[PDB]
Amino acid sequence: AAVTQSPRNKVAVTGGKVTLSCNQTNNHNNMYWYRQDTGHGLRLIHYSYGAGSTEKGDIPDGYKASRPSQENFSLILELATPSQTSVYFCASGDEGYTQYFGPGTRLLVLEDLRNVTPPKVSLFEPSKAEISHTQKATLVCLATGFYPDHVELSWWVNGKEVHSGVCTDPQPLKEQPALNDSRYSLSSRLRVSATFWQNPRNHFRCQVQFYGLSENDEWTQDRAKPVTQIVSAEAWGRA
Amino acid sequence: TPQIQVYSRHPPENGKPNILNCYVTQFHPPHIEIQMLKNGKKIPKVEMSDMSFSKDWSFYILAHTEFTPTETDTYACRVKHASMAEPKTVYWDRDM
Amino acid sequence: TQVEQSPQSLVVRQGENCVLQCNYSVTPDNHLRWFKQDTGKGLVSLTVLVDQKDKTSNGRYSATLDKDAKHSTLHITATLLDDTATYICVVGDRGSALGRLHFGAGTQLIVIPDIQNPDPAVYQLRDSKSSDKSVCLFTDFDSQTNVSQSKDSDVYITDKCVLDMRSMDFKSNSAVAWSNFACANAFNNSIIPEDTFFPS
Amino acid sequence: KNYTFRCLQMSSFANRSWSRTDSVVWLGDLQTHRWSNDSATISFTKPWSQGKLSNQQWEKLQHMFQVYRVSFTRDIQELVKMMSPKEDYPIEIQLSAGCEMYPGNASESFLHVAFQGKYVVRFWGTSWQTVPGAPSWLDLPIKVLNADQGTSATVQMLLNDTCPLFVRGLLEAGKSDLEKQEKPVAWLSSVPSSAHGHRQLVCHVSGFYPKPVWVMWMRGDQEQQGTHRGDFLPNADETWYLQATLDVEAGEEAGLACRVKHSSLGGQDIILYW
Ligand SMILES: CCCCCCCCCCCCCCCCCCCCCCCCCC(=O)N[C@@H](CO[C@H]1O[C@H](CO)[C@H](OCc2ccc(Cl)cc2)[C@H](O)[C@H]1O)[C@H](O)[C@H](O)CCCCCCCCCCCCCC
Ligand SMILES: *[C@@H]1O[C@H](CO[C@@H]2O[C@@H](C)[C@@H](O)[C@@H](O)[C@@H]2O)[C@@H](O[C@@H]2O[C@H](CO)[C@@H](O[C@@H]3O[C@H](CO)[C@@H](O)[C@H](O)[C@@H]3O)[C@H](O)[C@H]2NC(C)=O)[C@H](O)[C@H]1NC(C)=O
Ligand SMILES: *[C@@H]1O[C@H](CO)[C@@H](O[C@@H]2O[C@H](CO)[C@@H](O)[C@H](O)[C@H]2NC(C)=O)[C@H](O)[C@H]1NC(C)=O
Ligand SMILES: *[C@@H]1O[C@H](CO)[C@@H](O)[C@H](O)[C@H]1NC(C)=O
Ligand code: NA
Ligand code: NA
Ligand code: NA
Repeated sequence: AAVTQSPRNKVAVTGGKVTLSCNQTNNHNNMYWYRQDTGHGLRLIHYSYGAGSTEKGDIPDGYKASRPSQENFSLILELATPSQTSVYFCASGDEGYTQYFGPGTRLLVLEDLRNVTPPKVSLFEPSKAEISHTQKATLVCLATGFYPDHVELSWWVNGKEVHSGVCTDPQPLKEQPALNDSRYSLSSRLRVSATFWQNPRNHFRCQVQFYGLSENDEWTQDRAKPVTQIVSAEAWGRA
Repeated sequence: TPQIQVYSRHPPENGKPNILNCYVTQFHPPHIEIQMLKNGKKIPKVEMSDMSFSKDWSFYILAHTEFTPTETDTYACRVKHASMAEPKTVYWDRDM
Repeated sequence: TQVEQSPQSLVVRQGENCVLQCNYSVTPDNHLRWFKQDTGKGLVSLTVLVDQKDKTSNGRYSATLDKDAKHSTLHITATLLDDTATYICVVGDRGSALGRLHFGAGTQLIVIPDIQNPDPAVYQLRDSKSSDKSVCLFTDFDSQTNVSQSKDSDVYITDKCVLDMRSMDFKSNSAVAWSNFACANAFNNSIIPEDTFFPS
Repeated sequence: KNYTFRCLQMSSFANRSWSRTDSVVWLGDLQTHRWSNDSATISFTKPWSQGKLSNQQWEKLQHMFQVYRVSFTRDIQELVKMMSPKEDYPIEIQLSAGCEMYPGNASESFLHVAFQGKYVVRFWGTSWQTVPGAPSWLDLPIKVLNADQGTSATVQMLLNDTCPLFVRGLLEAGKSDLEKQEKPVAWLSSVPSSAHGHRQLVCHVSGFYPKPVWVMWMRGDQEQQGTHRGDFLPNADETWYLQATLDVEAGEEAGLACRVKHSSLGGQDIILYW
């Protein structure tokens, strides 16, 4: 019984309208919205027993629910506040006690969008020293100059995503910790065997999905509008 | 419309203490107001049985109180219930 | 709160066992579920206990429930790196959809991986495009080595981070440093092994 | 010597917030328990109301009910939300539960549920089911209630095992109250009965237990066939009241007597002459 949520990640301004959506094709009558915050268990916001039904959960304040169909259950923040920065989880179920959870949606509500900036992305190729010392090749990806810290960094070989031999920093670090709205940097490593990196038919790509402004969000500054986008860097293997 | 039945526990004799019962039956919903009256005045501290219901799911309750019958004094049972516009009053007739 | 977990957090070394505790005041207690949540991810069910005095197993995970004491433990045997996660306890108060779930705040487990064959080194890596830019990669140190931030605030250094080349059954730690500076100076403010390789 | 044990629950749900649940327990026509909404515990109304259960067995049984009452209350509220806007407050729910005891370890248990005064649901075998006449919308609540295996197992045990055992013990412990004999006292009276020149005589019989009784108007040895028995009406002291009326002609009252037969009189029938 599979449940999907969209968007998976969202940056929003105070006073803005945010809609978190949940879809489920199991013909489950019952759907449930929770938020997860550090130091707390998941807490129930709203639920629904079917199309047209919405019920207040334990912490409904600041949220409106909407059940337009059996399939879709929406959580609406009409006037978003920073206190609604959280991870939101949707679940569905039949008459049985099992709730089947979605993968979660990360929401950050900022006071202001003035400082939002997409990353620069650079790919650093393996050192020949490392290659001849270990018979392994480490690529490093560097995302820099971005705000806020909502990014998904991933590695792609020949158009297919790789997980083996990867580790990414658990949190972005601040480029100017003294300043208020400091930009962020994030690094990741992909380690392969030297013969894999030495193969010139292997195309390596580091991709950063950045979460920023939408089409509708107003923009008054002269720089490019820092919309939700992908930035990547790539290199081919070589002897 | 709730049925109301008024009757004494012992044979009634003027001057002699006795108990007067008011049996209210065949009513629903169970929210009900029962009053036992002496000369139209509310008798204080009337005992009530716990509300129960019969095979057919209709409610009943027994009100009762101490009384001493006389030639003059009248006794009654007054019931307010949503299934009636005005309260219903059944007088104790010693003869009935 | 009606569901409390202990410990709040713990660090163990690969191959060691650990016990996680869940205590609740929820009434009634129809069933109790243990969830695994990797960092930034969703909720993977490990087991569900339903009996008065229940025991379950799922590979290296086993669990107990005592409804009289309102107490559950989760046992992880021979921890691996991937057990690094938050473990969440949930009690459902009905055997049907009329139930409310009561979530514990979770226990954070960190498993330190076993580096069998360390080879500490600091390599310089060059950018795909503009070859003037570089980073310094401190790699292949064992888990007894710590990496400190830099004294210079123009220099950036990451926390350590372990990757797993699964097909080779091989794990290595690394940290990255960059600025606008050379790799000999990069990790000065860190106590790094004496035999650390610095290539010409 | 067949006694029926009845646990009677009444629940009012006025709106989303307000509700109350009250219960009474009968063994035959004697009240053994009371459980007011305001009380955390079940009250004995007889010295023998615990039956032959140890204090520990009773506590455990009461605890099960205490959890039930809270849980039942939330379940109904959630079921109402589930069916909305089909069904809405105010709502009355009644349960009639217990067992009928037959000679030699035989018994039938029952659990009947009424919604707004109409019998719609019972527990039967291992599950909840609707009964003939019940509206179709109850199919979803039944589906949800039948999903709860744990309630099903518990109810099965309460009906099949606990009820018969408990009641068997009640009959032992309360034997002398159940087998009590209380003597009827009669008296006569007369009224005008909305007719031309007819009087209605009334034979009042009060204070008798148990319920079975015989009351007939008689001219000498001739049973007056016009005699009308009223309903059995309760006294506060767990005895019964009954009146038998005879429609007669004014002046012709002379000759008539009221004969009362009851198990408590031991052959000495009561005869009151007008
Ligand atoms: C009945 C005979 C009694 C004889 C002995 C006692 C005599 C002494 C005098 C007592 C006086 C009592 C006065 C009350 C009289 C009326 C009571 C008759 C009805 C009794 C119903 C008993 C229900 C007990 C169960 C209960 O509380 N369920 C409640 C709690 O259930 C949870 O907690 C349990 C803890 O034990 C289990 O979990 C633990 C568990 C897990 C696995 C296993 Cl194997 C076992 C346990 C369970 O799985 C959990 O879900 C559950 O909420 C029930 O749904 C409550 C309501 C049941 C009645 C429903 C009636 C149908 C109404 C239809 C409405 C439709 C209209 C909608 C608009
Ligand atoms: C308790 O007793 C019931 C039967 O007794 C009846 O229901 C009680 C709750 C009371 O109201 C009694 O007064 C009343 O007479 C037992 O129910 C029976 O359970 C068995 C299996 O546990 C059922 O057998 C099934 O039969 C069907 C065919 O229809 C098959 O599909 C199944 O494979 C299975 O063989 C049986 O049908 C059922 N009887 C009825 C009438 O529903 C109940 O098991 C018992 N529970 C305990 C724990 O003692
Ligand atoms: C019937 O009893 C229940 C339980 O004793 C009452 O519910 C409680 O009411 C108070 C307010 O008066 C709440 O603060 C409690 O939290 C309630 N308890 C539960 C378990 O929810 C209920 O009010 C009573 N009904 C009436 C009409 O008196
Ligand atoms: C609910 O019902 C009660 C009793 O009928 C009433 O007095 C109370 O005001 C009602 N509450 C609401 C919120 O309507
Ligand atoms: Na369903
Ligand atoms: Na009750
Ligand atoms: Na419920």
